[PDB]
Amino acid sequence: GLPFGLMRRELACEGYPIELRCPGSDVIMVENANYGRTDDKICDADPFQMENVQCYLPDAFKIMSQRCNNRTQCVVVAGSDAFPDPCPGTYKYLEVQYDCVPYKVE
Ligand SMILES: *[C@@H]1O[C@H](CO)[C@@H](O)[C@H](O)[C@H]1NC(C)=O
Ligand SMILES: C[C@@H]1O[C@@H](O)[C@H](O)[C@H](O)[C@H]1O
Repeated sequence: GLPFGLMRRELACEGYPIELRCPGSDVIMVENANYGRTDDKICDADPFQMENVQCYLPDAFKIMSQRCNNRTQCVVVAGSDAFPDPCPGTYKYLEVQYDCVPYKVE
C-alpha cells in the first residue's frame, strides 16, 4: 500500500482539472468536499489571493458527489462554470475526500 491504505483524497488549484481513480474494480464514493479557500499554504498564488483563509462552499460536495459517485474515475475542472463563486478575487481550491468500494456485495 504505497498510499495511506485508507480513505483517498485529492486537492487541486482553482481553474484546473482534478482526477480521481479508484483501485481495481472499486468505485469512488465522495464523503466530503469543498470549493474555496481555508488555508494560505495551498496552491501558492499571489499573497492578495492567499490572504483570506475563510471561504466555504458546501454545494461543492454535491457537484463532486454526483460527478464521481459510483464511478471508478472522474475528471472535473476545479473552477469555471463547474463551480459557483463564493469568494471572487481569492485563489481557491477543491478538496475531496472519498473511499473506494466494490461495485457489488463483498
Ligand atoms: C450508487 O449505486 C448504489 C447501488 O445500490 C445506489 O444505491 C446509489 O444510490 C448509487 N449512487 C449514485 C450517485 O448513483
Ligand atoms: C483569484 C480568482 O479570481 C477570479 O478568477 C475568480 O474569483 C476565482 O474564483 C478566484 O480564485
